[PDB]
Amino acid sequence: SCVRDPSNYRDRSADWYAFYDERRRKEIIDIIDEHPEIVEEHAANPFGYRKHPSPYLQRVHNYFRMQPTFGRYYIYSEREWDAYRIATIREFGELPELGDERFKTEEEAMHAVFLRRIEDVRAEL
Amino acid sequence: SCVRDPSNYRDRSADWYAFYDERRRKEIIDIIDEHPEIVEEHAANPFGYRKHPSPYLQRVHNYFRMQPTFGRYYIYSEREWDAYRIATIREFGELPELGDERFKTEEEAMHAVFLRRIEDVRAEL
Amino acid sequence: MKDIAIRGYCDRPSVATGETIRFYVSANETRGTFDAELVRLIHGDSNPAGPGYKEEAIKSDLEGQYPARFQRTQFGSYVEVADPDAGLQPDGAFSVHLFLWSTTPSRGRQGIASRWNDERQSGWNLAIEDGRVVFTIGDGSGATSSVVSDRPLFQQIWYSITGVYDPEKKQLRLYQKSVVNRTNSRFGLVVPLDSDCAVSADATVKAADSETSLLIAGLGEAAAQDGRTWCIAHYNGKVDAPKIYGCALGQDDAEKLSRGEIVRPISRLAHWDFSAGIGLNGIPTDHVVDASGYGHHGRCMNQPSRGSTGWNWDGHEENFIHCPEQYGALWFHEDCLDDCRWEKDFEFTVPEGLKSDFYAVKIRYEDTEDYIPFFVLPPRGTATAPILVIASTLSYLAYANEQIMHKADIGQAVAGHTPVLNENDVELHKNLSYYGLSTYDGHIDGRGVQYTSWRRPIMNLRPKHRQGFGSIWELPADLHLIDWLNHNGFEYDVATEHDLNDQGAELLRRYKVVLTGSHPEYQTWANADAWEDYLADGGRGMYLAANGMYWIVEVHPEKPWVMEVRKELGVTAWEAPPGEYHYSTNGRRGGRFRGRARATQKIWGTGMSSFGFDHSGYFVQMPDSQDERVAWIMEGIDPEERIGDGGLVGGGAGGYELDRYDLALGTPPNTLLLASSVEHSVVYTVIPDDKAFPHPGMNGGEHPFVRADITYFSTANGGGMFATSSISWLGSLSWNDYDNNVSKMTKNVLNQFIKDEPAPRV
Amino acid sequence: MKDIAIRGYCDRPSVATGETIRFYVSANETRGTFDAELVRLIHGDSNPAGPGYKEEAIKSDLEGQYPARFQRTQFGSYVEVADPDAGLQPDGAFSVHLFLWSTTPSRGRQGIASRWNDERQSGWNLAIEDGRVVFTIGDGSGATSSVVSDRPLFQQIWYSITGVYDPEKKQLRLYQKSVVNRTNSRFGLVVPLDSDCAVSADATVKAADSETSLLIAGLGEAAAQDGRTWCIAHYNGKVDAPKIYGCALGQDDAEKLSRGEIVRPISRLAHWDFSAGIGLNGIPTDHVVDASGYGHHGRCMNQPSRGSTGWNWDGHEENFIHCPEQYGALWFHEDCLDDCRWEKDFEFTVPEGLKSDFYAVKIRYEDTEDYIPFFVLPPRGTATAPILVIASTLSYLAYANEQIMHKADIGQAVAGHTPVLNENDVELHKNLSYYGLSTYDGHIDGRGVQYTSWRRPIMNLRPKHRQGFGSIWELPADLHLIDWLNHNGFEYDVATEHDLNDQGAELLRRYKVVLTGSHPEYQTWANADAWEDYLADGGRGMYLAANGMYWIVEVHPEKPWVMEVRKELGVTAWEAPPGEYHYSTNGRRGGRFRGRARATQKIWGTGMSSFGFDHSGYFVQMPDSQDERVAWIMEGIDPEERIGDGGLVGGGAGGYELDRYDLALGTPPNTLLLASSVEHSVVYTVIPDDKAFPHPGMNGGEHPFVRADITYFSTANGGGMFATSSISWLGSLSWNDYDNNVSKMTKNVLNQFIKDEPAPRV
Ligand SMILES: [Fe+3]
Ligand SMILES: [Fe+3]
Repeated sequence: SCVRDPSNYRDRSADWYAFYDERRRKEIIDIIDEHPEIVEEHAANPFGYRKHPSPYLQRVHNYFRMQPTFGRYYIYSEREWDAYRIATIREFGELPELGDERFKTEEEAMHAVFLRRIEDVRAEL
Repeated sequence: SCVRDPSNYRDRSADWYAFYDERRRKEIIDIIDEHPEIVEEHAANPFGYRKHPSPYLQRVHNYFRMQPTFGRYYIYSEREWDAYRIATIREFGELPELGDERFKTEEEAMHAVFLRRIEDVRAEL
Repeated sequence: MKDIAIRGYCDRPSVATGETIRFYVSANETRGTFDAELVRLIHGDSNPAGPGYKEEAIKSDLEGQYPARFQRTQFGSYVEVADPDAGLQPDGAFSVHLFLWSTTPSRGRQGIASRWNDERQSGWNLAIEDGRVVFTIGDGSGATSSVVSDRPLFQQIWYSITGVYDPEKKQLRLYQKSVVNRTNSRFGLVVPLDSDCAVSADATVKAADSETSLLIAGLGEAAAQDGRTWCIAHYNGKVDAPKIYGCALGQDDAEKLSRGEIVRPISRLAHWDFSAGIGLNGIPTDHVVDASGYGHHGRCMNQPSRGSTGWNWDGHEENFIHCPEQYGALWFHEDCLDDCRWEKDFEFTVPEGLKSDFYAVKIRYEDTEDYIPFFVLPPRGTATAPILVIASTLSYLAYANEQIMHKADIGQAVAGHTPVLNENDVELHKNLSYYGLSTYDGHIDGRGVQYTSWRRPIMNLRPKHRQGFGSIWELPADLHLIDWLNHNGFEYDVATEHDLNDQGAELLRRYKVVLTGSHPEYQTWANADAWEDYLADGGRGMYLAANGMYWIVEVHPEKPWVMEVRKELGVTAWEAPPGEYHYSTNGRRGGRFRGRARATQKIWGTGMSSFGFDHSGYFVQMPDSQDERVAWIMEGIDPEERIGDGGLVGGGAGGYELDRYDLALGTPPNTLLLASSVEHSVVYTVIPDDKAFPHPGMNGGEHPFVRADITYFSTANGGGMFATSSISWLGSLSWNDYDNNVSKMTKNVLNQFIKDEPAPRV
Repeated sequence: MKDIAIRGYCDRPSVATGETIRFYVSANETRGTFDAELVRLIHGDSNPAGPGYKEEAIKSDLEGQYPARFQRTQFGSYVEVADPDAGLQPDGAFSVHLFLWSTTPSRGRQGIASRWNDERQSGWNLAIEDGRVVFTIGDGSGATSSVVSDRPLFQQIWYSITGVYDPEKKQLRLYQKSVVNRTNSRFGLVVPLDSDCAVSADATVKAADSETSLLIAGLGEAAAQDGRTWCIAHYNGKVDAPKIYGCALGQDDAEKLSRGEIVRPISRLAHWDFSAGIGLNGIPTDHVVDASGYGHHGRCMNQPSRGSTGWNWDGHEENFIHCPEQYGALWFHEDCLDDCRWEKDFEFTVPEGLKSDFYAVKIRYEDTEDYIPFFVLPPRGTATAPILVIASTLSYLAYANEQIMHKADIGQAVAGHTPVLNENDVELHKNLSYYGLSTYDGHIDGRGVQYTSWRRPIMNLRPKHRQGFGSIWELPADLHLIDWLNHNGFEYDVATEHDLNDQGAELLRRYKVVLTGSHPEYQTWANADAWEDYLADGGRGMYLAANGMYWIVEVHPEKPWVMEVRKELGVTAWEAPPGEYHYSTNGRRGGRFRGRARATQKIWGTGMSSFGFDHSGYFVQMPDSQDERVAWIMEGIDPEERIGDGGLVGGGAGGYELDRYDLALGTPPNTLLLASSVEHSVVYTVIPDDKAFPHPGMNGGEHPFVRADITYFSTANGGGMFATSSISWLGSLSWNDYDNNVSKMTKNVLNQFIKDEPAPRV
């Protein structure tokens, strides 16, 4: 009758997700700006071990930690307990992109990924 | 062989929940003291309408709002839009225990429950 | 504080022109007269920010005065077996055997099986008294003889019980053996259980004719005059395969009976197979077969849970229709109620000129008033308007006499504020046995209430009722649409979801457009088919709600006033029993529509997304807004405006519950997404399903699933489907004296759908 | 940047004295040699706070040098029919018909059904090319003739496809017809679907014998060598009732075929009923019956999902064993793998004096090393120690080659920190076709992986592996216990969960005590029965984990190396198809153990409560810890001391996953609660079930469910059960150089259980 070619139709929820993510990115950069102490809080104890994250630090974590895996950061163990790097997930069959610097501990690399995910969003605004 | 009379065997998860409620009550009162601004924040807008509760106020709500029904408070509409009272839930087949003061709006009655609930946890310490 | 003094109900939800509807009323004391009149319901919300309450008085044959009597209500479920010939009261030896599964062993005196007259203390009963099984017989002089168990019952353990009266030995004997397997009881074979015993006591009295009915899960109150044996001392739990023997059984016979053997079969006087009647369409009946061949058939009363795990259930098969021999149990609850069984006070035959619409019988009696709502159809097989409003009567039943804020601990947390209740709620808690429970409350057992009846006073059905989620709920909240339709002068018929279920798509096809209530959560499979077939062939719909068509529901074929629903998950902390997910009234799996490849998106365009009740949000227009194909939806609305910032339900047009666009769940490809909602707090929650596994931040403002999507798609032959995807949509229609975006949009669509031209294509 | 250059696997997880285990290796290219060696595993955690990596070389008949070769791995699931005599390449006219449900319609060239040699472009194939169904023939000259569909396939919509080669008309024909009903397809009857077409094209070549196997869900790559036909261009989605006729069909026949009729049955050359074989025990076979009666039987390769919804599935029955006629579909995935099918490089037969233990074959090749872990049992029918440690090999299979952090959006949210991955996680992502997926990942077409096989290199099995949740995970984590055992002089045996499923309670009964791994998440029903029976009759257990016995799992009776599991819910956003919950290998319902009335509390004393991985907490003692009855457990442990502050797994003895005490779920009444864990962040999450309905605050530090309970209960015949209820329990054993409360507590219990005397009563 009327619905013929599947390529004439797009998942129109992407319109919403693009707006939510834009509105939601601004919400995160503003939280960082008005509570700059959380960057120190994270660098001192990125695991929250025995000092749980603050509510505003947790709110930031909740956005970064739930992003799509493609283009996402993980930490790559080059030599465990000596050298860690920041990997970027690329398509299946590809190797990750490795950041240049090496970090000596897991905690140090976690904070580097935190700082970079923040710089990445500032760029998109 | 050994397990014979059902009254010899209490539900020992009550020992945990007693310890949990104690630690959790102290946590709340020390949240209210460390952030006294949240008592005013609730008075001004208990529904959070257009000004969502701050993270520390929500943590207090999360405790109060999940409490066992028996002995808990609700808001009785004595004369709707004119007089509201603080009702205390009792066993089935019983009237609720009713507070004395009457309130002109539900917003006022909701903050009255908030303050009384704080007063109640203080008294248990 | 103040006292509800009278309450009533009616026998059915809807009547067409020329048909009769009966009304039943009960006052606190039999004394005086009450007044009744007919009213057309218009607006229930008294919210001063809104247009206030509104009704219209209708001259009717029923208006007048009536004797005000108190009608005692038989509470609790059980099985009744008529025995006017005293066949089940032997004058010699006899024995009783059954399997039981007690869920409230310490909750007072409970009759497991009896032919007993409690007033005279005559007959015989097997009962739980002080947490122990007890076999008792009386002669009517007040004296009785009892044998009491050595081992108190463990909660939710299966036991085999054999009570024996051996007159040749002037002896009473009781045999108790536990029969737990890997899968039928609270705990398993690891615990070294010792709840077995065989005791005897002296029998000093003979068992006399109780002149009552034999009962399972209760005791006869007194001499059954009028043929009605009032049932008291209710049992909570399961009974499986109760039987009566006409001789005195011994130890080895109890041993064999505990392993499922039907010892000395010809000696049986009666033997009730609760599984007899299970077929591929379930066991949709209250009938109970007498497997002894002696004609002592039973009748289920107040709808106990049929299709329930039996003593021999081992877990290899979970659908009762495929293994009847392991589903021979009935689960009884002291707080069941499928019919108040009152005596009618007055009726009403719908006269000719009476418009199809929302109606109610207004009852005045002293310092109180009560409304008995019902619905008037157009003459059978006809339509009297172009618009059809579907009254969500199936959902009204699901929430019937809800006591969430009294039973659910997390009730207030889900509400996002302390709940504001009223006299109708205080009344449910004080006189529970006049009203019964909803499918959201748990039985005292802790099992979800899976049956809900229309033949009871449903207090949250009254138009002036306010509900604990923050404003109003279901029927009163649906009057938000009734008022808006009347205020704009639209002409409309009405029908119930019960009527849709009966007439199928043939009913919808009489209307250019069909409107939904504010929350059509519960629907039959036939209803889904009716919408699907109606829209596929030029029908035009308006899904002005959210969470619609979420739960598959069924109407009891024997008791059209009863609805069955079995939920995997509910507010109150009631256990969903492992092997009992299939509906007794049709044997189908039921449950979530989404789980049967029939998600709300497949039919109306959007589906359950999230819920939260602290307050409502508003819609911001999306890129499809400025599309010309839907210029007609947007005509009077500015591309920069918010939509629905303000309302009577939480202060916003998008709130309470939100449905979303989703291709994977069945949204038609040519759907356009006009606007989404914002300003939802952490109070808005997400039900974890296979697309949303639980993690931190699965709440409003932190997860992209928490929003409502206003959608539209065209169908073949000039049809079309418009959806707003928010429960609180209708609550925003009257804002600022009907001058707002929520009114403009709804009017634009409606005006377009009732035109004599195809709904715009895409 | 680092390059894993070689990998291997063994044919079975466990071997006893006298039995033979085969090893398979594949180097990146064929050159040089690798060294093989046998080592006993002891400790794999290189964490510097702990004792570091430990192993021991054992002399074995297998050590030596071996030629290193690359072994091609056949990837993706499909059906293969042997046809040496070219019966399915009829010399004359012929037609192909099937039902189709494409999940990746646009994912490049995919073969639906073929007898086709791609190197010579000979034979015939039905394929998706450019998003359209294409029927192609070839003569081996490189030229081909194609007829291309007019309507591109819609994703997850059911189509009836008919391909016709008509040499009389020198014509190819294609009949595409959409057969969507209310319940079988992505969307429903509302959408006006124009996706039907009949197209013809000229036939300018004869169809030649391709000298390959006939395939469903793929194309033959080249002329079969030695009988192996390689399958390329893997199709994703379902196929139903594919059949081949020995004549050309017309519009009429394709019409009837699309409605289910079996037109001209006498002319069928072959017809595959994928549902033939379904019984009450399911369909535990790869066999595919040729219902035409011609003997052209096929064989499933790489375990496509059997017992799957067909084109005619209407939703009345959801269990394939009770309606096979509606479950005639196979679900194919390009990333299925049940067997690498490599050629063995060497083998090993357990000699007499080899202790039962954790073992691996260590492989050195250039500057890489790999470990092929397996397990050695005592001589059949005997035990060689008083302690038995169960290797959680069912759970190893479930997490086999997990790639959560690469595929799950919320992977890091669940973890509570950016995950730390290693060389093994990079290899999985570059060369997925060598390794395959776990049950925690999704298939490329967004459906859960329900089969997992041991006959593949499983990288997270290697001891030096570290997993993204924070430290180590399964087998490496279990080596924490293996190190504590060997360090403290305990003599122990080892058996896999696969062995428990084989031998039953007879195996457990040979030991005074049986120890659990760190995470026995996956168990067979027979494993439950064995634990229950063992513990009920004097056995003694130590549940040193959490989330144990959560998922019901089945071992493929035809392929003991495959395990099946179907889950309602997973971290990856994969769908759980509506009518496909029942297991194809036994027909039972499977799923959560709690859902079949066998909650873990019923057997081990505690059951799943929550999970979270940012770090672990410690245990604070409870009142039952100072009960004199358990003084033997609390030896050198002061009542004020914290238990387990510090550890190699999140820094605490209680975290990662937490189990709790719950009477309602089966905890024995006589259970004592010695301690509960604290210090859990909001990262710790609760899974919504009937006990806890989702609401704000359902997370660590805010809900009383989020804790771990240390319990003990006695059983008959001097048995008893001890649970620590925390995955990270074994991670704290080695803390502070083995001087900690978690070591003393575990030792206290272990020394008591291995005593020739009854576990303390209660
Ligand atoms: Fe609901
Ligand atoms: Fe898991």
